Amino acid sequence: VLRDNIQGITKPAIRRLARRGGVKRISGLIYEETRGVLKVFLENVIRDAVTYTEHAKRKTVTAMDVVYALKRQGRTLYGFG
Amino acid sequence: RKVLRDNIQGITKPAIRRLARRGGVKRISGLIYEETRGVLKVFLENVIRDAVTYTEHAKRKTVTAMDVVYALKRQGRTLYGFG
Amino acid sequence: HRYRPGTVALREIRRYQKSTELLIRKLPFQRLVREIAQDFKTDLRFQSSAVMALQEASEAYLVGLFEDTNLSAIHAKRVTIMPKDIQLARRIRGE
Amino acid sequence: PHRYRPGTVALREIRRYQKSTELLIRKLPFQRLVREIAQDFKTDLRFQSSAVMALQEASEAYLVGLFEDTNLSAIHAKRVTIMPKDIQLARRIRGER
Amino acid sequence: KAKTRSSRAGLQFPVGRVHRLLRKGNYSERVGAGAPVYLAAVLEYLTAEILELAGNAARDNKKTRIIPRHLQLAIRNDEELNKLLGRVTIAQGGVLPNIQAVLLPKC
Amino acid sequence: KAKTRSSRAGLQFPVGRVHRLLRKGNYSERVGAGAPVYLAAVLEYLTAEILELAGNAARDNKKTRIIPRHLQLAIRNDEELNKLLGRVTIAQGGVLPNIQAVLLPK
Amino acid sequence: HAWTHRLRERKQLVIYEEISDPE
Amino acid sequence: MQIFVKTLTGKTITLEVEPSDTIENVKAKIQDKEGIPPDQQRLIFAGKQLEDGRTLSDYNIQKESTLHLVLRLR
Amino acid sequence: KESYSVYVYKVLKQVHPDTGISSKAMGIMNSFVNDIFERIAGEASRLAHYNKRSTITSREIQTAVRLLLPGELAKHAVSEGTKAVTKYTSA
Amino acid sequence: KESYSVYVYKVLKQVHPDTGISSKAMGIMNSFVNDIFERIAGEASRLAHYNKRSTITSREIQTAVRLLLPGELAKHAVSEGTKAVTKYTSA
DNA sequence: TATATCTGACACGTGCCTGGAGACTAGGGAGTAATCCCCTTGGCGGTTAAAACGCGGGGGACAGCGCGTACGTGCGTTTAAGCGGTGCTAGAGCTGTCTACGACCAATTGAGCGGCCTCGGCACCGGGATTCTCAT
DNA sequence: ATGAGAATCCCGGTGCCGAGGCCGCTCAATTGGTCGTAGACAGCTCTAGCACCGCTTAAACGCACGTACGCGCTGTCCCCCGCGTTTTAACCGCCAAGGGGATTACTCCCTAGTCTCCAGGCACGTGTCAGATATA
Repeated sequence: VLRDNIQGITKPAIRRLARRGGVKRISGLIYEETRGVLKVFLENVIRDAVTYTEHAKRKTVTAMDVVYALKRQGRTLYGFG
Repeated sequence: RKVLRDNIQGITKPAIRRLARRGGVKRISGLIYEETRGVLKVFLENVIRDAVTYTEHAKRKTVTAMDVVYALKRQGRTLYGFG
Repeated sequence: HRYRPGTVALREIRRYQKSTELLIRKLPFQRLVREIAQDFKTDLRFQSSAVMALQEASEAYLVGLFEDTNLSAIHAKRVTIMPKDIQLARRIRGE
Repeated sequence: PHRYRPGTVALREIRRYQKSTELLIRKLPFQRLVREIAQDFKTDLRFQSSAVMALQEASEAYLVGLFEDTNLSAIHAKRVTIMPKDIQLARRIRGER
Repeated sequence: KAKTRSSRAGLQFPVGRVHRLLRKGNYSERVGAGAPVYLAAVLEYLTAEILELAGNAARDNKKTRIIPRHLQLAIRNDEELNKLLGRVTIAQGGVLPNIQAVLLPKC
Repeated sequence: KAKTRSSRAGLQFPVGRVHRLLRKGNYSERVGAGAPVYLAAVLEYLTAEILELAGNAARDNKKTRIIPRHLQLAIRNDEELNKLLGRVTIAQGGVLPNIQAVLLPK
Repeated sequence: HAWTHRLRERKQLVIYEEISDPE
Repeated sequence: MQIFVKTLTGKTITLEVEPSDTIENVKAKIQDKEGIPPDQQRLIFAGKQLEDGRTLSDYNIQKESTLHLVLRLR
Repeated sequence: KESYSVYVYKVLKQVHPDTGISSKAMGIMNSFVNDIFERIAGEASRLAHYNKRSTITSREIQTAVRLLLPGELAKHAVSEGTKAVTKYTSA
Repeated sequence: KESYSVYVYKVLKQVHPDTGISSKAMGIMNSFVNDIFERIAGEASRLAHYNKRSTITSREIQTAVRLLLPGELAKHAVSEGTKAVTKYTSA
């Protein structure tokens, strides 16, 4: 249903992410690169979350399912259960 | 036991060059050797402090290959070919 | 006057490391999540706390990358980070 | 006479040691390091010979991984010689620091 | 007469709840007697240290209510806790204020 | 008539041993019926693909006994077995021959 | 209090301050 | 008598100083411990800032106070 | 006591009917099988506890494969496992 | 239902008798407690499976704590662990 | 900013209800003692591969310098995010129920393990004809 | 540019000790019965997720411009590489010695299990006090 939607990740949002990262000056080719990084990362997490829900026989992806996917990939996330 | 001193110097320069050239390293500066000693020291320290605690929980006096394999599996460095 | 280039960037680092809020807009992030998950299973539903968990996880991941990329760019005697630096950072990281 | 260019023998040794699979550290000094470090946790410990060989096989694989990462971080910044900066940044990006 | 066992050990974590979660966690067949006592004391200690450091951080930032930024600042500022929780993301955590020294233009 | 479960399911891995290891391994209170069949089939499959690639490597070096050099080559020259065995070091396995392209003459 | 002979806190004193520092 | 200051790196600095000293002297004291000269050392003590001709006795000095290097080279 | 050496050798003679395997390579295959067995088992255990159940069925390991294997390995292993389960229940 | 929040709040009043925590901080501390619980129990379980025993005891948890907690956290955690076990056995 | 008037999340009362605590009981996990033999530790010497050590030199690290261009900064403008209602459901969650699937026990029997030959794939030697390097 | 020259790959003999193939044999998988509860399934409530519409405003975006900074070039010096000589200790092999790991048998006490009892935490109301606000 949905079109190019990674462009909602905007250039000043990536700039804020780098400014929190500690980056003083950013080249202009990074905005196409970090969109691919987000695409890889969120596909790898959402694939596991969807398989967790499909095993649990539900339709809603829940916060604990996201936590279990992220814990399976080594990123434990505190504060959602 | 008797003295058992300074075996970190038992890791010679050409051995470190061999390990470097498996990694495809064409040129090597001189200060690397003391760094590689310092890194390998702390890596062996971590694996031995895991394996010795494994043995003392098993109430033994020897350290086994399976204790080493367990200590390495613990640190995300799983090793095959020793059981 | 007009600020010298770099000073505003240092002030932005001082701001966005003091703050804790979500640096990506929530609705386009939601639509991105829904269209990524569109491909695996059609017609899912989402708890809003699950979408917020994805939000915070992906932002913290990118902050980790930008700190490592900043290290790589300072290692290369530069100040601008580059896609070279990103690719090296995550290749060493194991990705 | 005859003399080679300084680096052709280096490439020769790289091809050689990547074709070969033997251990590269001498066994008695490594085997003596292990007891140097193991004195600091419990004295009068004994080692199975396969346990010493496992420690060799592990630490050499770790150091091969280190030097292949520092080689990348030294090709980055456009050099050839590894410097200890490369080792520090490799262990820093890896999360070992 | 009642005499709760966590009060027998002189603790504040629930020894009965810890013993139950040991018995139905499929960790082993049997579960020893002093096992939930030891583990409840250990858990209580770790919470004690992180809450003490977060209380110091909240008092230093002049706020009497510990927010999760104070937990982030408590954890990432000491070696042992940052080595323990080193792969842990905290919701609304934020980052320590780090700036590399090269990006500070002189004169 | 014996008719073991592995032959009953058409496999070559011990379904009985997989069931015994699942029971005496504290993974759950109960073990279902099709679960050791499924594990045995999966394990037989993965060792079939690894021995396939190892046999190709050991033939391409003109040998018959597969050694951990061929095991290392068969695992590292395939992306899926790399990602499956990323944190795995293999004893007497060696390294892939890879030179970074900058260091080549000249 | 009770939890002052039971923790680890010796050195150094740690600063936890954050200042919006304008001009 | 023993006063601390955070750096822009994030690092605290440990130093002992007589509580009637000036502010240029303690910029020299921190210049002794860091690699930063006081041409760019802008200090803040609880909102109101610092000027080098002023002394600690007028600026609320105690045991173990805090200073903060900030920013803004004009 | 107790290896998978017999069974790995049977799979080897099925795949390459000519090649052999050294003991140092057979031990590596043994450690391989123990590793992946423990991974899939400890993963399906966590699935059974996340869904508040008590049995581990073939439905569990069908998803525990999908979380652990990458790419086409999962699509082939799920197919191979369900073929074995259908042949088991049919016979 | 069911949390550690009451117990965390008791320890909080025992340490800093003036402060409080918001509910997000309580949720993070609750997730913290659950995580270290399952880490230590998962290490003591496999210690028992290595040494072919079937009872997780205080010795098992002590060696698992000494593996997991780095630095002086182990040296303190071992100490009050044994203190609590002795005080429990006396009563 | 004084005085007064409104607010929300937390701190603080109530009941309840269900999971924790207590007593007993037995049976199997585990401690402990003997024993026995594999394996580790510590010698010894010969040899020789490998480490160590100069030594020259050349190639790469590094510092300096200049150029231009890609990027920061700032201002108008324009586009969605966000808030705030509204409602309308699809599913999440809980409850009874009954069944069929897994645990368990007893008896058996073929599979797989320890052990013992054996021969050939492979390591090695000894040439011996090819193929990258380097001053021409 | 290329012939001398060091790698260097390869062909064929030789021996060897490891991979593999039988043989008891024993013990774990199998079969075939109860039994009892886990969960499959129907059913019901109800809640939170999803579409929606409109107002506001702030954050994105587009553009112009002026640099700081990346990047290339140049020289220069120093330090690491290839190589020949000494020297040293690793390695191979052999040979005692004992010690602690593995096993087995015996006892016992410690934890699961069942039952009963009851109070501690869950849930949900209420105050209360830091925070915002209108006028003077």
